[PDB]
Order: sequence, then C-alpha cells, then structure tokens
Amino acid sequence: SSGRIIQIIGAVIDVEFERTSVPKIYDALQVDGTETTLEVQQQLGDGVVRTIAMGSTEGLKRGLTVTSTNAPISVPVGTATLGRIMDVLGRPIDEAGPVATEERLPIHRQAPSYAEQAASTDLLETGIKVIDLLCPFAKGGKVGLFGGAGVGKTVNMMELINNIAKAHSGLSVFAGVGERTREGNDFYHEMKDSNVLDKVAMVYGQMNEPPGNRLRVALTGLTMAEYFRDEKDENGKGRDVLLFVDNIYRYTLAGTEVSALLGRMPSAVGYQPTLAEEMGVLQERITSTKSGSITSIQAVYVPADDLTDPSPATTFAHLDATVVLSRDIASSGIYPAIDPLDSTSRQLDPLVVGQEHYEIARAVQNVLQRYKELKDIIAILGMDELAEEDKLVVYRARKIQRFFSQPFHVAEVFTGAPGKLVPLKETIRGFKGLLAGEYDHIPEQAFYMVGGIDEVIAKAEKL
Amino acid sequence: SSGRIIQIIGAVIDVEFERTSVPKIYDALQVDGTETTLEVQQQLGDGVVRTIAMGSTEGLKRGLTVTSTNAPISVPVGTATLGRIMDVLGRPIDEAGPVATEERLPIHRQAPSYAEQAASTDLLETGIKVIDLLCPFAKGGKVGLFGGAGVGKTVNMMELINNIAKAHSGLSVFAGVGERTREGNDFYHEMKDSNVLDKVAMVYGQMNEPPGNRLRVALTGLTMAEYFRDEKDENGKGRDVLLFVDNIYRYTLAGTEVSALLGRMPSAVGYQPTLAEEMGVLQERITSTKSGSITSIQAVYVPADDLTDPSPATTFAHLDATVVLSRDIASSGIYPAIDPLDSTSRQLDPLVVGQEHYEIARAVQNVLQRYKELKDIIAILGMDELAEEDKLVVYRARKIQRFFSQPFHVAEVFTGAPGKLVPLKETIRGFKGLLAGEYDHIPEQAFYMVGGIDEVIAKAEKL
Amino acid sequence: AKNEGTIVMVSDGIVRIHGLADAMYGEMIEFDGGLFGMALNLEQDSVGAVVLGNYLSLQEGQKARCTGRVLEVPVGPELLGRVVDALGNPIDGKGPIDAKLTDAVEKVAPGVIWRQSVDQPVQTGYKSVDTMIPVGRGQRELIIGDRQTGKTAMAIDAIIAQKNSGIKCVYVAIGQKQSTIANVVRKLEETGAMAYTTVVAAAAADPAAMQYLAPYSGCTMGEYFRDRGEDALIIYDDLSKQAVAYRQISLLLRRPPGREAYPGDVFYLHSRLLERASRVSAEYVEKFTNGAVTGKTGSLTALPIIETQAGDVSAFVPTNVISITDGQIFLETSLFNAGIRPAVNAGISVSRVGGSAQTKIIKKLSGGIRTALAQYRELAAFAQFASDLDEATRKQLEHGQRVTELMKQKQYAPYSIADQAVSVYASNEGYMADVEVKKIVDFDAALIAYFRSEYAPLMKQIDETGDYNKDIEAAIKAGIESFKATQTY
Ligand SMILES: Nc1ncnc2c1ncn2[C@@H]1O[C@H](COP(=O)(O)OP(=O)(O)OP(=O)(O)O)[C@@H](O)[C@H]1O
Ligand SMILES: Nc1ncnc2c1ncn2[C@@H]1O[C@H](COP(=O)(O)OP(=O)(O)O)[C@@H](O)[C@H]1O
Ligand SMILES: [Mg+2]
Ligand SMILES: [Mg+2]
Repeated sequence: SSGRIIQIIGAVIDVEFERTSVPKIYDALQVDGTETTLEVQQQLGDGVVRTIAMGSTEGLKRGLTVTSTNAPISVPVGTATLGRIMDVLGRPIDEAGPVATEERLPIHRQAPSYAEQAASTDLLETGIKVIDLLCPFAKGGKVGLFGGAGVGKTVNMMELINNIAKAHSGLSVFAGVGERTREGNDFYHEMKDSNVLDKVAMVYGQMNEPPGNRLRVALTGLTMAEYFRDEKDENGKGRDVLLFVDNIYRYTLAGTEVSALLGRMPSAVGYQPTLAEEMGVLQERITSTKSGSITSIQAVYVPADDLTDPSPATTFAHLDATVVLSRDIASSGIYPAIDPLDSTSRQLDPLVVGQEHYEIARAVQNVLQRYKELKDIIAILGMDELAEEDKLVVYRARKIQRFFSQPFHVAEVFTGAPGKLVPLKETIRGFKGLLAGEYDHIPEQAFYMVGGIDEVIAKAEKL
Repeated sequence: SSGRIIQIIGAVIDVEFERTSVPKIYDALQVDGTETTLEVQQQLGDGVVRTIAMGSTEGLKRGLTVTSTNAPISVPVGTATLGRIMDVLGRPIDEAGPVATEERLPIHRQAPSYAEQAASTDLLETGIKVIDLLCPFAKGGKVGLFGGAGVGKTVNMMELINNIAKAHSGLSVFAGVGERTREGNDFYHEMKDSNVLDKVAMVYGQMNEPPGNRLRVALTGLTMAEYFRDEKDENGKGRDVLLFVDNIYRYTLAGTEVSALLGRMPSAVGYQPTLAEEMGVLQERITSTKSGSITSIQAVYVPADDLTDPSPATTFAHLDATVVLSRDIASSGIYPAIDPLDSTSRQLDPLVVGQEHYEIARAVQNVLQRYKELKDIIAILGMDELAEEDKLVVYRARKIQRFFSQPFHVAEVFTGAPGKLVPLKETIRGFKGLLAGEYDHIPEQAFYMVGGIDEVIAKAEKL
Repeated sequence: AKNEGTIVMVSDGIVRIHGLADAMYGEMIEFDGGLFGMALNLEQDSVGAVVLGNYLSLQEGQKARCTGRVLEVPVGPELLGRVVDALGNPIDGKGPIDAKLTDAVEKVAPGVIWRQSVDQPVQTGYKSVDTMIPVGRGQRELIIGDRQTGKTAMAIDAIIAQKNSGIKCVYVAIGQKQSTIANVVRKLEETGAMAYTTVVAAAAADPAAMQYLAPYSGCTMGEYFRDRGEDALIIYDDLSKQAVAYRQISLLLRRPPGREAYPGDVFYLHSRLLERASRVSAEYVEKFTNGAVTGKTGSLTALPIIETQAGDVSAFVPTNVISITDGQIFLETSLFNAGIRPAVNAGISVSRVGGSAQTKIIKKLSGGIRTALAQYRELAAFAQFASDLDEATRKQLEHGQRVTELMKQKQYAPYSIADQAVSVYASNEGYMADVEVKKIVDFDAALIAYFRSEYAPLMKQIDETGDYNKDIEAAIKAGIESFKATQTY
C-alpha cells in the first residue's frame, strides 16, 4: 500500500509501488517523515510512476516510504479564505492562525461543456473613462493589458479592484504567477491600508520556488474563483468574479521549464509541444456561464518586442481586448497614462457598443491622429502654413488629451478619494459635445483632473 | 603487468588491464613491437582505460600488448635545448644527434598560486605606428592577434620578432601548433643565416600530424619556457623570456576532433562541453611571477570571420592587449590591416602614458567614429547637403586611415620597397599636427605607405 | 555498509560511486586522500558526484564515506579585508581566519510577510546613474553590456563610494584570470576601501564546481549582516560564466539539454539566488537576535553583471536575468567609442523603485535633467539637418547638447551628493547656456573645486542632511553667481 523512492534526479522523483496498488494520474503523495508533496505525472509499468516535488527537494534519500491519499490536490474554499494569504497548497503564510473552513475542492477539473455557455454577450463597466470608451471591457472576457516599463501598474490593479467593488463587490481573487516578493508585499500592505482587504483572496507563488508552484498557483486561484462564481443568492443567480494573474508569459515560461525537465523534444523555438493545449485548457475555464461569470485581467510582456513569436501568438487568440501604457504620458503628469493609438479592442462593434459610440470613438481617434502628424510639420516649418486649418484640431485634441485625466479613488496623495465613477453615457455625451464644438471656446487647461462635463463647466466658469 | 588492445576507433584506443595495475589518469604507455605511445584520458571501470595515440594507428590490430611506464610524458630542459628542433615527445628532428642533457620535467602541472603574482610596470616600444599609438605593450604582459584567414597574422608576428627579439638580451621559445611546414623551414633557415640560433628553442607539430600530436604540442614549449623562467645562477640574476605561439586555436580544434569519440555530448555549435576549462588550464600557466617574467605573443584564428564564435569569445578575456585585423581594410590595400575601433590595451590610461598621448588617441578614435557614422547618409544621398564640419571630418578621417599604413622590413619581397621604423614621438607629432589642421591642403595620396610626416611632406611636394 | 562505497569511474571531474545507500541530495562526501565531493545524481545503482578539489589523484577502487553534512562557510566580521576561495579557505597568505560561526550555503529567502518597502538611497558616485536611475537599499539592479564597455569600473566605483556610508561590501569573481583579480585587489587597497570589503575568488583554472558554487557562499557572507540589523552590498562580476560552468557540469552528467544546449533549470539557478536580496522588517531582526537588536532594519543590495554578444539582448540567458531584476543599466559600444564615458544609454534604462530611493534635494532637482534629455532625444533624425529646422527646435538641440556634455565623468572620481546638487542646479537655471559645448567639463570641475574650497560648512550640511529649503537654494545661487564672475575656468 506504500511505495519507496528509487531515483532522485533534480526535482523528478521515481517511486516504486506494488503491482496491484498503483496511484492514478494527478494523485497527491506525501513522504513519511518530511513535509514535501509529490504529484504523479506518468505510469511506466512494473509499478513505477514519475512524480514532481511540490517544493524543495534537498534532504531526501533513496529508500524513504511514500503513502498515497487517493485524491488530487485539494484546497480550502469559501468566504473564510477572504482577507488571507495562502500558498499553492492553501496553507496560511500570513501568521494569523488556520483557515476556518471544511469545504475542499480539487484543483484539476474539466471545462464547462458546450451547453453551459452563456446565451448572450454583455459588457462590463469599470469606471475609467479612457478604458470605458476606447477599450471596452467584456463581461466574462479576457483583457490583455501590456505596456509599461516602470509605471505604476500595481496601483492601477488595486484601483480596478476598488472600482469594481464600488460597482459591485464581486469577491475578487489575486494570483501572482511568479511575482517579485517586494512588489507582493507592497500590494498586500496597500490593500490593507484601504480596507479593501476584506473582499480579496490572495495566492502567492514566488520567483525562487520550483516551477511546479509557478504552474499550479494559477490553478489554485482559478479553483477559488470558480467556487466564488458558483455561489448563488436568494434570487438564485451567481456572482461576477474578477481574477488577476500577474503574468501569463511566466506561466508559459514555467511550462517550458517543466516540459524540458521531463525530457521531451522541443518545438520550433524551444517551447513545449503542448503550449496550445495547456494554454487552452487553462483558458477554457475562464468563461461566463448561465449562473455567474469570471473575468480575467492579465499583464502581457511581449518577448523581445516581437509579435511573431509563439508566446504572444498563442495568447492573442484568447485576448478579447488590448490595453497599453505610456511612460512619457506618465512623466507628462496624466496619472492614468494610457496611450490611445496603440490600445484598441475587439468590442468596438457598432451593433453592440452603439452606433454613436462607434462614431465618436473613431472620430476622436482620427482627430488625435491629426494632432500627432502636425508636430513634425510644426517643428520643420511652423504655423505659417497652418492658418485657419489644423489649428482647430490642435486645440480640440489638446482638450481631448487633457480629458483622459482622472483622479483615482484609492490614491490619496493627489486627491481626496473622489468618486468619479461616472456612467458611460456621461463620457459619450461629453466626447460628442467636445467634438461638435460647444466646448471649443472653453479653455483647454480646465480639462485636467475632471470627471464629468458639469465639473469642467463649473471649473470654466470658476476661472 | 601488461594490458591488451580491445578496440580502436580513429585516434582513440582503449586498453584492458588487471584490476590491480590500472595506470593513473595522465600516464604514458608503449605498444610492444611498435614506436607508438599512448596517453591515458579516462578510467571506465572493470580495469579499462581510454587513451589517445601520439601517432598514426595504421597497422594496429586488436590483441597487441601494452606496457606502462608509471609516469607522465617527460621532456628535456635546460641550455642543451637551445639551437635544436624537437617534436611533441622531445625527440630531435634536426638530424644533429641526441640532446645532451639529463634533466626531465613532466608536461602536466598545476598553475601558479594567487600569492606568487607580479604586476607589469614597464612599457615596450615596437616601431609600429598604430600599435604604439593605440595599443601599447607592457613588458611581462600577454598580447594576442585576432584575424581571419589571409589577413596578415604571420607577417605581423615576424615583424614583431624582427623588431623586438633581435635587440633582446635573453632567451626565446617558439612553438608551432598546426601551421605550414614551409613557414617553419623558412624561419629556421632565416635564424640560422644570422647568428641568433643559439638563443632560441623550437618545437614543431604541424597540420599534417595526427590530432594526438597537435593536442599536446603546446605544453612542451610551455614547459621549456617555464623551466627557463624559474632558473637562477650562482651570483647571477634571472633572464627575461620571450614566448611565441602560433595559432593556439588548433589546440582547441584538436580537442574538438576527439570529443565525440571520448563519449561526451556536444554543446553550442558542435563544440566540446569543456572548452573554457581546458582553455583556462593552459592559459593560466603563461604568466609572470615574482621569480622571473615572461613576455608572450599569440596568434588567434577567427573561424568564418565571426568574432562572436565561442572560441575567440572565450579567448578574449585572457589577454592584456588585443589587436584585431579586418578583411575590409586588407582588401583596400592598407597594410597592416589593423582595425583601430576594436583594438584596446590596459596601458591606455593617462596615469601610465601621460596626458598628451591619451588625448591624441581619444581624438583620433572620435574622428574615426564620426566618419563611420556619416558614411551611410554620405552613400545613399549626396555629399553636398552635408555640413561643412562633416566634410572636414570626412577628409580628416580619410587622411587618418591613410596615415596608419607602413612598409615593413619582412614585406620587402611582396612590394619591393624598403622597410621603415618610426619612433612614437614622431607619430604623436604627426597625429597632433593632422588633428590640428596644419595639413589640410596636402592631398590624401601623399599619406600612403610612408614613415614620418616629413616623408609625407616630401612625397606631396614631389607630386 | 550504507555509508561506504567504491569508486567505479573517473573522468573529467565526475566520479561514479557504487554503494552509499544512505546518501542524501547535496550531501558532502569524503575521499581517502582528504578531498571532498558532493552528491548530485542519485540513480538506481550508483551515485554521481563532483569533486571540490582536483580529481587527478583519484583512482578506481578507492573508498568514499558519507558525512551526513551540508556545505558550510565561515561567517562573521573577520573576513573583511581578506581574500578567500569558494570554500572560505584563505589564499592571500596572511594566516588562518578565526571565525566563530558557520552557515549553510543553500538557504531560503525570508517570507513575504517579513519584508518591507525600499526607501533608503545608495550612492554610486555617478551623476548619470544617481539622477536618472537611482538604486535603493534592498533593490536588485542589473549592469548589462558588451565586452570592454566598463561594467567592472562601475561596480568598483560603486564599492569605493561607500567609504563614509558605513555599509559592508562583497566582491565575487567568477572565471577570471588571477592577474586581474590581483590588480582589482591592489586598487581596492590603494584607496583604503579594503577595510570593509571581502573578496571571493574562483579563477579560470579552478574546477567548474567552485565557479558554480561561489556566488551562493558570497550571498551567505552578505546575509550575515542583513540578519542582524545592518546593510550590505554584493556584486557578481559574471553570471554568464557561472551559467557556462553549470552547463558543463549538467552536460557531463548526461541531462537533457535545451536551447543553446543549456539545461532546463538555468532560470531556477539564477532566480533562487537573486531572490535572497531584499529588506527585512524590525520584527524579523528582533526575532532572529532574541531581543539583542531592537529598532533597526536590515537590507542586502545586489549588482549582477551580464555580458552580451554584439548587443544581442534576446539570447536565452540575458532575458531571464532581465525579467527577474527590477531595473537595468545598458552600456553601449558606439557611445563608448564616441567619447561618452560612462556609456549609459538613457533610452532603455529604467529603475522601477524610482524617486522613492532618493534624497529630497536630488529628487527635487532631477526633473530638469530628465525633461531636457527627453526633448533632445525627440529630434535625433534632424541632427544632421540643422540648417532646415525651427529656431526653438535649435535651442532645444543646444540645451540637450549642453546636458549631454555635462553628463560625462572620469574614473575613480566619485561625487558626493553636494557636488551633483550644485552641478544640476547650475545646469537647470541656465547658467551653463552662455559657454560653448566644449570647456563644459572644465567649467564644472572649476566650479566644484571652488565650492569645496571656500564653502565647507554648506557642503558638509548638504552631505550629512540632504535637505532643501529657501535658505539652501539662496546660498547655492549666491555661490554660483559669485563663481560666474570674478573667477576663471
Ligand atoms: N569613465 C571612464 N573613463 C575612461 N575610461 C574608462 C572609464 N570607465 C572605464 N574605462 C576604461 O575602459 C576600459 C574597460 O573597462 P573595464 O575593464 O571595466 O571593462 P569590462 O566591461 O569589465 O571589460 P571586459 O570585457 O574585460 O569584461 C578600461 O581601460 C578602463 O580604464
Ligand atoms: N605589410 C604587408 N605588405 C604587403 N603584403 C602583406 C603585408 N601583410 C600581409 N600581406 C599579404 O597578406 C598575406 C597573408 O599573410 P600571412 O600572415 O602569411 O597569412 P595569414 O594572415 O593567413 O597568417 C600574405 O601573402 C602577404 O602577401
Ligand atoms: Mg592566418
Ligand atoms: Mg571586466
């Protein structure tokens, strides 16, 4: 009923069981005297299986005794996991006692079948004007958020958490797939300082942990998010749940690491043959179903700034939107710091987003492009040519660029936690009015740090 | 006891001994009834060792008998090796009888420790304009010449020997590793024609020999130089030693040729996995300690004109002065074809060579870099649109690269012109005058293949 | 019988042992002649071990024993001013090292809850790095470039600039020839910076195991100070050579290779080493010392070095290190050959910590440098067409050229914060716009020398406090305007 180690090469352990009792695939094994965990991956005949260590391996010898739990890895779930920090095995690492619950679910599941898919497509409001107009979000879809070299992405994630919570709590879940420990500590401290810690469950997989943890932290977070999704209220409907993964690229990097460790033939670039398989199987559980929905905001780090590598090409078939950040705009004083021209979305269909929305977005983008082209001609010649032409565009796009600015609720250094969670209709109406020309004569410097048209009107009459 | 041959593949042979008489790792064995010597490489267990033959393996059969010597390969040392020619095994090949000494030293030994290291604190002049200006030598340091096939490594080495070794007061060792036999015969007769044959020792293993001879031929010359370095006289001080090595790349190539037959797995572009270790083991012995000093010059081959190739890239870090030759300069008729934007030296700092030398070198390099930058816009577009300073820079840079050519003494056969020797003071004077702008009316044809600036003036006036 | 074994094969530094049924992973193994090994491969029938000495004296048939121990090195404030090898054995010939404690070489990083944010600065002495790419205590910043670009000079200058800040330093050399190590040690001793520095040396002739294991022992020596309420700074001179040695060891043990023949877990190798540098909270120090140290935090900064091939930063190894670390400092060959020294490329150099690791005055002052350099960068194409350009664009070009000339610096000449503050303030207000592009360095040196010569109290106050108010600005302006006239360059 118990097996013994016969081979230890790196993190790969071979365990020899009896001919009758051989653990199934994905079973969880525990070594007798230690606190390490192994997960079965293959069966090689004669009662020999190939496993992987769930942690460090130093301190093991051939001949130790291993017992099987006859079940996959199971983690706690429920409301009791809110406000705590847990590892890939669900144990607390915040020094606050054990997690008080008894509901356990496996982390290996099948995707929802074909019939369970939601019978409609709907959008999700966030609060940020630029990302609500130029980069519409999809309820249950996936958002590919790239860009940024030194800008404050983590505070943006926290403010997104607070914005959705103000719209609706949703019981978000954070899963840092290979995150910097100091950045994770900063994120936890800043969430604690804003009392939003009571509606977020956190799973941490560090950079220095074995690659198995780097793969499985996302599975643990996804299982918790699924359990939160499948909780129904008195009406009988489920919750919309937000999920955060710090980098999808690190997930594929760890997958390539593990596949290379297990001795498989590499692919065209050097990845695993099963990149698409693993990425799809993970990504097919992030969907909107009949009861509730699960969204996904994930950072993207393009490998070597090339869009022909398989790493972003595989993901691009799954991202429902694209968002980028600008370092210069961050240094320019505009706190949101989102480049409009690069950032686009697939949800800009005029049938679903609205014909007026489509027209206004396209016209604003074209006006901004006209502003972009004029700078070179200004630097070469000047405004001697541009008289009665292309100057109106200059002022209009000046106020357009200043209008994307927005004060942020969680941040208190530069504003006193303003709401500014205006509906979409306000943003579309304001952009339509600005394009039409009623606010053309309004000074362009009154557009900074303004939420609605009434606020900028009050500013303009104030100065 | 004695062993017997059980398998031969090319240059690699393995022998089977009894369990109680297996030779050590670097022992030497002899095949009975033949003049073939084998050197052990690995111990494979069950009383079996793997060796490398030091000669041709034709006429060798399975089942012969091999006797051990219980010692490494030992070669003669001392003053009896001056004026003689020896092979890898230390046997004379000049048809002049046996070597008249008795001292022997093993060719394998450990490198000097960290405590017995000295600092080179003396400059050394050569009479070559570009080397003196931009890559000064140091007495007791290491020099390397990098270049492709047919760019001028041998000619520059011979000119350096002519300029330095002739006016030397000491001893010299010359090692030939995988070069042409005609060059060796020419060098031997050139030294014998003069009366400097009594100060040099020669070891020759060339490209027509099996890989076993080419593998270990540098260690013999290194051992002779090492013995000459640590030699004292009663009431007499030590002697300075000059060491010349030809194409140290053939040592690593011979190491590559036998890696697969020894049972290893290839790395990088088909290289052996122990490239850096076996390069460093040899490179750390060529050095100057507290007791005695060594000045060495090596020629490094660059395969396929690729400076990124692992062998030269690994070699780059073992030298104090690096000279790089380029085919683009050579194909333009400029000799010596030394690239001035890729040649460095540790002596080029203002504390060692003075302020004026440093400023002259920096200004020259800056002008050359600016011209290289301007080349593209000069080419695709015209030349009229350039700024006047750019035209001046172009003319000055062209004159500068003209002025770096020099006729050698050993190149009189190729061109028919007598050689020239230039002291560095005239070089500094001429380059300072050129950068100042005093010679802006001289045609650029007058700077080609001359000595000092006075010859430039005379040639321009004669034109 | 379970702790005894016989050697079977000996080749290339790898020894296969028959027996040793109780050997653990990473356990030390002793040989007959006094040499030590390390088990790395635990197969079904044999054990593969690397030798930590030299293997040429080992033969088949000898005996090996398991010691039931792990790798350890001596630690404490006695290794300062000493040169040791990868195992802590002195090689400078200055007598035995008398240490009281030893610590393991393989360790885990502190937990996430025990950490703290980074808000203390570290000065490197360079105007370019300090004012645009600041480095804080507990950060991990990478220096990357081509061969012969000046990485070692930057690292050694950073070490030297810690003379008065009172933070210990460690220098690790991997795969270098001993002459360069001796020269570096001599230069360190010349400037008086050897009293608070330790050197760990693994030369090119050393076995690959020592070159592979040196950085971890250096990290433990550095962690000694972090675990007791002080600060430290470690420097690895080449992680590429460590990766090469690890690749050789892995290939000799017949493990499956991947891209560029590197093994699968090179990323793990670098990450589990670079994750050990951080800042810890005061509670961690109180718990570790059992109340001996009460109200202080500790930190450990890392400065790894990576060398690229022809400016190809898309290779297998450099990408992992770039992703792991926070910031990067890029040095370029074209800038170095053009006279810009140091050769920092501000276009692609970042510091994620940012202004949170700066003094108040430098934080207030660096904005003008940033914006001026950006505006100069915006017009790179039309630098060769100055005839056809706008006059305002011409003035922006002028100011960018002046700043670029100002950014230069010499070697072994570190700057205190007061010097950088004075120079940057002089540049910002336009006092440097009336001189030519040339003579800017002479003007800067003359002004700094004058200020240090007659304004000692102000310089001492700025150096020791770092504050910025109206009085300080007025005094600095008065001094600068006094220099502008009544003096020579
Ligand atoms: N600021 C500087 N000003 C002038 N010269 C400098 C400066 N920094 C470095 N150098 C010079 O540049 C050369 C290369 O420096 P260094 O040895 O530090 O480079 P490296 O990148 O470590 O080289 P290697 O390719 O051998 O690893 C040396 O001659 C050094 O004196
Ligand atoms: N200073 C020079 N003047 C004229 N010809 C030269 C000079 N240097 C090199 N060459 C030519 O370049 C060729 C290559 O020379 P050599 O160094 O012998 O070959 P390699 O560069 O392959 O070692 C020679 O045949 C010689 O004719
Ligand atoms: Mg040649
Ligand atoms: Mg260096």
